[PDB]
Amino acid sequence: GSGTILIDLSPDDKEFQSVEEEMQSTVREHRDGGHAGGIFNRYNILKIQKVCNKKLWERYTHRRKEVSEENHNHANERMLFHGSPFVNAIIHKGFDERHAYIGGMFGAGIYFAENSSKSNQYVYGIGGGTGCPVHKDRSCYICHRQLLFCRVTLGKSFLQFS
Amino acid sequence: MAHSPPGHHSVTGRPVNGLALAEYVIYRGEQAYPEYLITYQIMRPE
Ligand SMILES: COc1ccc2c(=O)[nH]c3sccc3c2c1
Ligand SMILES: [Zn+2]
Repeated sequence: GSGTILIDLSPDDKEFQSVEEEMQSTVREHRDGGHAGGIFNRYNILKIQKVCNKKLWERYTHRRKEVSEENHNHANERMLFHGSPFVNAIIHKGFDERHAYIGGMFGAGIYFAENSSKSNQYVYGIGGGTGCPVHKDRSCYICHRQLLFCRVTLGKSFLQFS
Repeated sequence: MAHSPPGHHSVTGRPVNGLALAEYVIYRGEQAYPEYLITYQIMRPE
């Protein structure tokens, strides 16, 4: 009784098509030559579901208004990818301290990527962990993977050059 | 979980690699909503 329902999008739905295009068009090559996420230029999209949770949405919009009011009515809202072994916990209970990357280069926070292929490196854990649970393959072409495409409030963002 | 830099709500990791896009960090779970769950396979290059 989390309150989360998943609605399947038809591949004929403009909403399915725009989400697939963001997934496919933000693939890049990684400096690890595919060690963490695997070797690929594109995805086979199997399903796109809308995540519906009244409580978690109101939790988001409440915080968004707080940030907006601290930043001249500008939430600075983005659509960004998140890969995690805990995607099931996230869609049911929301993001929290447990989804934080303790060892992250920008501190113990929750990390999001413009590149879908960057988020893909984290589906099986930090640095791809031991890869897919079935084949222990970080480059598995068989096992089904999941990413979240997330609405994120940045507000006033601290610019860190790398 | 750490705090945002004082006077900030998030961090932007600006990409050496001219082709890399930005990474972002929030320090409040409430600042993200998981809108879409995408199920996929990576494809072996031809
Ligand atoms: C360092 O940059 C990133 C970029 C994207 C992600 C991501 O999608 N999920 C996770 S889960 C723990 C770390 C990360 C991460 C880190
Ligand atoms: Zn596998």
